Amino acid sequence: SDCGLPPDVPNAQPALEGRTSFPEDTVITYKCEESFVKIPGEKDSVICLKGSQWSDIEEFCNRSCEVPTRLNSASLKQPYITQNYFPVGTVVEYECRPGYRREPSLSPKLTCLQNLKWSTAVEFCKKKSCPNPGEIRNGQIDVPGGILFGATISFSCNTGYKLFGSTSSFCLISGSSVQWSDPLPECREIYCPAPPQIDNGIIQGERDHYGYRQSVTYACNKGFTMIGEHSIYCTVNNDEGEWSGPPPECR
Amino acid sequence: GCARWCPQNSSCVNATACRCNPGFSSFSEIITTPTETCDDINECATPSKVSCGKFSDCWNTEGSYDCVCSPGYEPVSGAKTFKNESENTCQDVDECSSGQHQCDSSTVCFNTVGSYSCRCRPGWKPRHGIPNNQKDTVCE
Ligand SMILES: *[C@@H]1O[C@H](CO)[C@@H](O[C@@H]2O[C@H](CO)[C@@H](O)[C@H](O)[C@H]2NC(C)=O)[C@H](O)[C@H]1NC(C)=O
Ligand SMILES: *[C@@H]1O[C@H](CO)[C@@H](O)[C@H](O)[C@H]1NC(C)=O
Ligand SMILES: *[C@@H]1O[C@H](CO)[C@@H](O)[C@H](O)[C@H]1NC(C)=O
Ligand SMILES: [Ca+2]
Ligand SMILES: [Ca+2]
Repeated sequence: SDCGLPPDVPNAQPALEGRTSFPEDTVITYKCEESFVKIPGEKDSVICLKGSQWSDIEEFCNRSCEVPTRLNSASLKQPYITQNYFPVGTVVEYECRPGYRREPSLSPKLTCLQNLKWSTAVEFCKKKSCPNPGEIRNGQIDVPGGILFGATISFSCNTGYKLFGSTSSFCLISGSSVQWSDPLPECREIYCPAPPQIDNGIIQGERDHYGYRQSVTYACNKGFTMIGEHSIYCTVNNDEGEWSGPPPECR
Repeated sequence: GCARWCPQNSSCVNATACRCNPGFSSFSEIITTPTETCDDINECATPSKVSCGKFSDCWNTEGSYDCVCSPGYEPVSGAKTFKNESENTCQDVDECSSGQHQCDSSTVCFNTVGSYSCRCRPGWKPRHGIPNNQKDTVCE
């Protein structure tokens, strides 16, 4: 009734835990130490049997790459997430991330090499392209980057128009494919408040609405002077409509 | 507030950034733009401080890790999944006293570690080409 030292498994090291001798039914586990990891289901320990007999262990470590690389394009397909052992020649699949599409010429796979390093990753998933932004009637759009997933475009109205919408719009994952956060804003032209009506003076050619940069022309009645104060024009400041000078006077 | 653009595995903390769920790691602690992603950590793979222990295999899952006793062994406490080494209770199966072996009449069940073999009945000769003390032993 006793035990002795455990065997020496190649490419592994036991956890002695500072035990000179071991009682029977004690069990010591070996650990793959450098570049090696355990085979699923192999025996990583040896129990001490009656008559100081230790169980035979076949070498249970093998060469292995480490974890598949983190990719911004894709993630490990579902069967391959559970695996933690990657001997030389191990193939793993990949599926494109939420806002990405497969580039069909390339391979959604990369395998373990003899250098214990994974094969060089490729960008087999490229970013999706949100639809073309379009055109804001009487408005501009600034595309500083591009239409690819995760880029913001800004919105601008031509002068004399006022936007009622979101300043910018960014493109985010919309169920299956990508789409813009905010619809296209609408530019609407600012109108100067009202044309002042002059006493003893007719206003030529009234229209239903008066827009920006518009000049409204006055004329005095028969026998009245100062038709030469010129006219006034439509000015807009910070969405408020202003007429430039005071309205001309008939004398 | 709350952010409305978080990726697949995060929670809205402020309206301007997200935070990765437990079990998942990011390259930043605050997820500013939605083009950054949370990915699952490899609790099973090297280098992981957690070790399952003897006769037990680790199985990485999304947002979790599972230790289970390898086949040919079983847990005493019935609890299949455990979390670190101090919970390891894996014990070898007595394939002999269970009757669920595959040796024939010329042999006898031989309990080993994780499996079994077949010894000749006392007074029986293994046919010359076959080896004794293995699962394919035939005696006469
Ligand atoms: C350790 O890994 C190597 C591969 O890296 C395994 O090699 C196999 O070897 C046999 C012959 O011994 C070949 O017929 C197989 O095709 C090889 N497989 C591969 C993927 O190369 C080796 O068997 C492994 N050791 C084990 C599993 O104990
Ligand atoms: C996120 O919000 C919290 C609370 O509002 C704040 O402490 C933190 O600084 C924010 N993150 C930023 C501003 O990047
Ligand atoms: C790891 O095992 C120790 C044993 O001392 C235990 O106290 C601890 O709770 C375990 N860790 C976790 C995260 O369960
Ligand atoms: Ca995990
Ligand atoms: Ca057994």
